[PDB]
Amino acid sequence: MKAKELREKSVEELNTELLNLLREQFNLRMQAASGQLQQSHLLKQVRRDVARVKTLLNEKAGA
Amino acid sequence: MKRTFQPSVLKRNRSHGFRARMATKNGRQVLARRRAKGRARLTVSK
Amino acid sequence: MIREERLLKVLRAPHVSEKASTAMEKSNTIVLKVAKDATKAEIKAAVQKLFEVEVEVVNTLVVKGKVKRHGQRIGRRSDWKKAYVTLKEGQNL
Amino acid sequence: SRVCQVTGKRPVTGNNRSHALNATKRRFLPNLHSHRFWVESEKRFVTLRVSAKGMRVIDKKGIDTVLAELRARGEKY
Amino acid sequence: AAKIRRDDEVIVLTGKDKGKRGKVKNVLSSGKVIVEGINLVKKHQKPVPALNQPGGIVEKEAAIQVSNVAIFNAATGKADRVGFRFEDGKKVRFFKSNSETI
RNA sequence: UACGGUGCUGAAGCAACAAAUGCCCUGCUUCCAGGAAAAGCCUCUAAGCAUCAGGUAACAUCAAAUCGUACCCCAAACCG
RNA sequence: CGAAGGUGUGCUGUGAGGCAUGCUGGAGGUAUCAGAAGUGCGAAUGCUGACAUAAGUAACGAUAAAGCGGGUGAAAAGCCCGCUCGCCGGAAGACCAAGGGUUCCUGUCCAACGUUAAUCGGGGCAGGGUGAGUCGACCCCUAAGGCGAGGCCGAAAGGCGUAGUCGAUGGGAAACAGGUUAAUAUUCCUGUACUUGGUGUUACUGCGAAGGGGGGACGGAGAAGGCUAUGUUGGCCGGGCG
RNA sequence: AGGACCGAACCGACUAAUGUUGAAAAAUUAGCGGAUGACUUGUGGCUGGGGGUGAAAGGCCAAUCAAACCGGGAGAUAGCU
RNA sequence: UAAGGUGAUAUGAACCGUUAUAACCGGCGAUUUCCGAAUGGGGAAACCCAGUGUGUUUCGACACACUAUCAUUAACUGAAUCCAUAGGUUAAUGAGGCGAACCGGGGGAACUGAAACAUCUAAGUACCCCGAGGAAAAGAAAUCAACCGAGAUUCCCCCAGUAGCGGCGAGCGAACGGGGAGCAGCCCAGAGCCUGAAUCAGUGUGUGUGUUAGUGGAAGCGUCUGGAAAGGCGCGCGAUACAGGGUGACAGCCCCGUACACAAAAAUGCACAUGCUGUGAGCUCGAUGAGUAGGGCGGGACACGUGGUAUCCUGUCUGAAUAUGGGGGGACCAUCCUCCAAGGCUAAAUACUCCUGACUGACCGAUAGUGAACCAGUACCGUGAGGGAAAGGCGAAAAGAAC
Repeated sequence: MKAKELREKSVEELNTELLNLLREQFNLRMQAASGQLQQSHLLKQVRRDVARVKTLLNEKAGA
Repeated sequence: MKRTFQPSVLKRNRSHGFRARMATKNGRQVLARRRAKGRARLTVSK
Repeated sequence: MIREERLLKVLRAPHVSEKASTAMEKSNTIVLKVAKDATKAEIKAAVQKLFEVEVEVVNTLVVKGKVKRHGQRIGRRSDWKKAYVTLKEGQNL
Repeated sequence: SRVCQVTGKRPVTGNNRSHALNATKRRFLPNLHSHRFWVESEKRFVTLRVSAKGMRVIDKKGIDTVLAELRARGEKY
Repeated sequence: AAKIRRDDEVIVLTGKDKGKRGKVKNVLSSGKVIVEGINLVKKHQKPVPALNQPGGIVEKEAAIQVSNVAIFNAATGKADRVGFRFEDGKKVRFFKSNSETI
């Protein structure tokens, strides 16, 4: 085992997905093409977080 | 003067295209032999 | 129905950021990079939601990738879509 | 297809031999004629392409037994 | 599974100066280890942006192979081999012919 | 005035004549060799329904997506 | 303390060859006796790669020719600018179609490319550029023809074909002037428009289809007549006084 | 009206010259023949190799034709080099 | 499993991690655009255009699910036509297409040899098509044998270039019988009794053994030359491990490993104490398969070319007996022997290798070995099917040459 997303297994995942996609990937992409230094690691982080939230949504649809 | 290759892509895709080869059984053997040879283009259309 | 916020990811890069793009901001419009499959109404609703602005029209052109590469290893740049989003009045950007 | 539909007779290849015994290929074809067969049980005429041997099988066995064999084969009338 | 750790006091067995001892700066995937003061190379560096902007000949560490280096025993001043000797998850390293945990 | 290219202002801006192989003209005439189809469009009913659906006019409002769009263009970008 | 290879020297055997060493070379080689061979090359108008020859010779691609000044540069006959010259001008002008696919524009560079030099280029390398309700495609329809459920026919593959469904080279709705970029225009802008649907409102009302009808809807030659694009000239206006 | 005439575009190819390691794997230059027809041309489609198509030449069927091109039988066979 | 990582060229930025939780490997999942059997329709592959329903609506529209064709079954309808049938519609279940070889079947050459060529041969080969499987086909005697007998099929070794067949030329070429490898037999035409009765399938957590992750794993120093020991010289130690590959030159003791011992969440393959379910044990007899055996005509296969020609198969025309019966024993007749035709199923020994793992080579070493050691079916050529290359080496370490 390397990481456990016990946070994701809780409820209300769809608004967290909208926060991770809407305005998060949007500002990181806009800022990145404008030219921002730290955003290189952050872009990969938010993309993998979107993947995690969507995997938990496919596993359970209650959230 | 006039040459053997006067190009027309409509005639090209109807004559030697993927759907033209996929309709006939023997053209499917042409596609299968090209897949067996390993070609990137099995059809001139792409 | 309004296209969902998931589909409001169509905006990719904020500017092509060139001289004609700046001249268009001087005139009225803003030049944007949008995905490939974004419809004009999708760019319209996307810009009105993500930015604060009211858009008059969207003009789309698909930009073709150059080869830009030497003969030993031939490559092709990816094609993309450029959106001129016209903001004649009610523009903060 | 030249198929007897009751006996399954079909064309068979062969050599048309000569006085010099030259083998040139020829085909032996079945004696198929379409005939209308009256089914007393069904009260309806059933039309089948049949060889003369197949008509002999029908007169020997009854059209119903041959019909059951045809439906068992899946062959259509 | 690594006899040589990320930070370990090691002594060379083959090539350059064998008697030299030092901490390993890093362990690389190629099988090559950079150790302090053991592989000095005079690098002629042209002016390059970010790192090494003035340029100039610099004394940097190249990497000997991991097989060449062996750990320096604390108890005795000789190179000693290292074995992994514990059945559960912690593969503890132990000094060979000395039987002390490293 | 970097002589590329920009910023301001601007007179007269009419008449006659000659005009196509272009338009009227899918017209007119003449001739045998007797010169596509279907949809759009208009109209009439059938089944069907009945202050309905539906039609027609006005008025308002919204939509008109997607692809191509550079360049060569009887040729240094096509075929040779 | 120098293995195979390469290159010399000496010695040696009838020979094929061998032995030793100098030089280079920088990891191998294999006494002796046996065994197995992809076991020996100078030729096959032999195959592949390298390099000569002719020879620094022919040629440098329509006999539409250029001269000079200035700029740039390490270098200018060929680049830029200027002034004269010549060439085409029912094109060697401009625009669509097909076809190609960034060759477009800007900066930079001159190794290969350009039959020469090249500062230049369609060359290299980066960065920009293609904006549509009215233009095409898409779409609605169909022609030749293609595919064709069922079907018929054929030893299997398959051939043909009804309903149908595709298929333009044809028939279907609609925008023009002026301005703009280094590169896009009937697309951006400015001005003045047009078309087809949806929804709602109001008024009135019998509406309604793989059905019927009309229309779409069509040849060749020829002869006017009217007119316009366009030209010439006059007037007008601005400048000239050679 | 004209398978009328003269003659551009257009289509063809009669003579000569140059070329023949060409500018060109049949062109260029001077002249030539048809040019309202049995014309020419664009865009699709159809006919497939002992087959097609042919105002007929063994012409044409991708610079290939008394039988195209591609792979297979195939290392055919070769009393010959 | 781990102290390092973010695939490579390919370095750098920005970060991630401490064996307790980063990467990496294994198993199991989720997602999985479009094209392609492509499957809602169409099409010039990777595109265009729909319908139906459910939601939501911002009324502009947005999502999701389904909608190909055929076979089978079931239902509900339903013509000419009167009962019905054809037909329609719906639901379910399957199939489709691809793949290197092996296997079975449908069709089937020619070059060639005969020193020509036509019978013959090549050869039922190449090729096309159809179909199935991990193997397939075959298979349980109307078989051989020779008065003795054996006992299904397949495969190997002889028999044996034998008997024969043959323009008796070229050539083709068995069988009997023996040695082995393997080796279980059945079932339905049919009732009663027994009734998971013995089996065979399906389905099974329990058991072992494998596979797909891994773990431990011995023992070397001093000196010399040298750039660097792995070489030398000396003295040791290990060895069920002196297989191999790296390490600055040749290392059993430097490092991966090696023999050897161990491990598997989870998913699977084999044998299963094996539970359950269903088909169906054995007993008496009546028969044991009719357009069939056979025949005539024309062909094909048998080693057998129609010959004295048995035997098998059928395109055409006929046609029995029926266990009092019928077939075979190489024209045919009698006797004797042997077997039951006109219905099926069946493992093993056998063939092959797209693919995977391990090991080996008197195999190759960059004009070789794959066409391809290499970003190769690529560049390139051709409208197309198709053809199809050249191209490895600095160094130990880039210490890749600051000035």
